[PDB]
Amino acid sequence: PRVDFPRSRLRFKEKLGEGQFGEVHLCEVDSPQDPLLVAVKILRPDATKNARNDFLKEVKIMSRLKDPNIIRLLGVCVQDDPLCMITDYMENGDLNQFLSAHQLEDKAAEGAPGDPTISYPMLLHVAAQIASGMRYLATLNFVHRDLATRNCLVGENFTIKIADFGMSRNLYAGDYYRVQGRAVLPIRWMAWECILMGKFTTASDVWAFGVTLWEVLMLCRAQPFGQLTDEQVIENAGEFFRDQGRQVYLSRPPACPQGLYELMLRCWSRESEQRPPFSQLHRFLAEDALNTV
Ligand SMILES: COc1ccc2c(n1)C1(CCN(C(=O)c3ccc4[nH]ncc4c3)CC1)C(=O)N2CC(=O)N1CCC[C@H]1C(F)(F)F
Ligand SMILES: [Cl-]
Repeated sequence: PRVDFPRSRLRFKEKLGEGQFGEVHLCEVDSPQDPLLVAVKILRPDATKNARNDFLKEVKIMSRLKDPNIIRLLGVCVQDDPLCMITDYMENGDLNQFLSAHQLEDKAAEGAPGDPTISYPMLLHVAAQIASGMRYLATLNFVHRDLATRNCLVGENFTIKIADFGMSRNLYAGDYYRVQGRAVLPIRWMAWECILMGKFTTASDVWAFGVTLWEVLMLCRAQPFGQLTDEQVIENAGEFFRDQGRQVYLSRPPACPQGLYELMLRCWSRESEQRPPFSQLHRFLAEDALNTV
C-alpha cells in the first residue's frame, strides 16, 4: 500500500478545471524534498457519496498507468480527507488550444524562439508521442474511448500526455452528440462500429487516433466533418456499414503528404482487423515520415 503524499505541503494557487466528480487546482509544493508546480484533483464542493465512489475508482485506474506519454499519479492522499490525486503540471494546457495558436512554418527553422510557428517535423513529433501513449495503453488492453486533441496536455518542450477530461468542458460541447440534454458521444471521432454496434476496442481507438492525427495536421483549425451536422455524421456511419462506396472521409490536410494520408485512411478501414496497430503508426510517424519521397 503506497504511502500518502503529505497534504500539508500543497499550496493551492489557481483552478485549472472542473470535471464530473473532481476539480483540478494548480498547487505549489512547499520545498520539494521527496518552485515546484503540480496539478491536484480533489472532490468538487458539491460531492456526494456517488462522487467519492467515482473518485476512489479513478485512483485505482490511474494506479495502472506508468508511461511518459500518459498522465501519471505523482502521489495520492486517500487514507483520510480531503482526497487528492497529484500529477505533473503541464504548462501549455490542452493540445487543441495550443496548436490552434500556432501557424505552420514556411521554411524549416526560419523563426525566432517564442514565435507562434511550428514545423511539420514537430507535428509528426506530437503525433508520434500520442501514438506511443496509445501503444502503451493497448498493451494493458485499456480502451480510451475519447481520444482527441482536446484530451491531450502539453508540457515543456512540446512533450505530450494523454488524459481524459470527460465530456464536461463547455469549451468542447460541440464535439459531443447529446442525448437528454447531456453530452454522451464524440461521434466525429468514433468508428462506425462504435456508433452502430456500441463496440469500443483498441481498433476503434485506432480510428480515433486517425481523426486526432488529422486534427494535428490541420493545426486544430477545424472540427472533423465540421460543415456536416451530427445527424449526417451518424448517417455516414451507416454508409460504412452498408459498404457501397457512399461513405465519406476526412479530407487530406494541406500540411499532410499523400503517404501519411494513406496511412490515415487505413485507420478508417471498414474492417477493424485491417486498421494499423499503434506500433506501426508510431514507427511511421517517428521514422518513415522523415524519408524524402
Ligand atoms: C490530478 O489527478 C488526475 C487524475 C486523473 C485525471 C486527471 N488528473 C485529469 C488531468 C487533466 N485534467 C485537468 O483538468 C488539467 C487541466 C490542465 C492542466 N495542466 N496541467 C495539468 C492539468 C490538468 C482533468 C483531470 C484527467 O484527465 N484525468 C483522467 C485520466 O487521465 N484518465 C482517466 C482514465 C485513465 C486516464 C486516461 F487518460 F488514460 F484515460
Ligand atoms: Cl466537412
